[PDB]
Amino acid sequence: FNARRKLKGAILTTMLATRNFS
Amino acid sequence: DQLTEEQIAEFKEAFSLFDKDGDGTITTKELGTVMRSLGQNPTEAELQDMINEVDADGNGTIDFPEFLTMMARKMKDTDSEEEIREAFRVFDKDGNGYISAAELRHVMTNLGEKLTDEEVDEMIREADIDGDGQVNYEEFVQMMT
Ligand SMILES: [Ca+2]
Ligand SMILES: [Ca+2]
Ligand SMILES: [Ca+2]
Ligand SMILES: [Ca+2]
Ligand SMILES: [Zn+2]
Ligand SMILES: [Zn+2]
Ligand SMILES: [Zn+2]
Ligand SMILES: [Zn+2]
Ligand SMILES: [Zn+2]
Repeated sequence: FNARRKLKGAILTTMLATRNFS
Repeated sequence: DQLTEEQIAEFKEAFSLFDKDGDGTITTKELGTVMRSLGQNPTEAELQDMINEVDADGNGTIDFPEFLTMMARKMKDTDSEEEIREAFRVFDKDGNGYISAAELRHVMTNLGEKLTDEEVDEMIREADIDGDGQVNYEEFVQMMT
């Protein structure tokens, strides 16, 4: 289990969602 | 500087969080799901513009190459320190300035990821530099920089 990839991927997804997919 | 290999992997995990049916593409429906679950409330109209702006071929959906091109630009974002703070606030549900494991479990569950309590505690440990058992702003910024 890559805990760092899972977390950073999720936070990147959250960054995208808060800036209207940009 | 360049797009390193691990960064690509991180981007791949981001992509898969959107690409809910795992069919290689992000639709407006999939994008809508995710944003709704992260507390954003866009309209069908807005969603369609969001796809279009990074659909640089024009077939109505987004594949990983298109996603990657955006993610590449976002790597040199001037508004980056602020974009990270905003994401932090999505995770930090009580506004107390630390992300607990419960808070992280909530977001992860909302994104449609099914995790064990150990898998969650492992992600917290990844970022928890000061050993308090939860991720604060500075640690969050550190990890994402
Ligand atoms: Ca899909
Ligand atoms: Ca396309
Ligand atoms: Ca909190
Ligand atoms: Ca900590
Ligand atoms: Zn836009
Ligand atoms: Zn930006
Ligand atoms: Zn500010
Ligand atoms: Zn636990
Ligand atoms: Zn383990």
